[PDB]
Amino acid sequence: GPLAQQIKNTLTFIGQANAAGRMDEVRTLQENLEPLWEEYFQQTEGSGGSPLAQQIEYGEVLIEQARAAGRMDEVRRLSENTLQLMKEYFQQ
Repeated sequence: GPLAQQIKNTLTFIGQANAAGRMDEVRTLQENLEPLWEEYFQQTEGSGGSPLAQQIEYGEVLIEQARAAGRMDEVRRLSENTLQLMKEYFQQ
């Protein structure tokens, strides 16, 4: 419950930062969202998790691999897609 609420709040803050033209904050919010989702995924979904949860989880892995390679344009594209899936998962 509390962890889901923190993820939902983070999605709201990303929306607000985006609407304010504050993409420097969207970068930070996306980075802090990843470990919250990771914890949520490993505790409530995991290997037996729903296909949507697995798609979001692997999407975050692809984002992190793109970030490690410096492909921040790919981070942004993948982040936009994975955020839409998270909004479906959390009904946000």
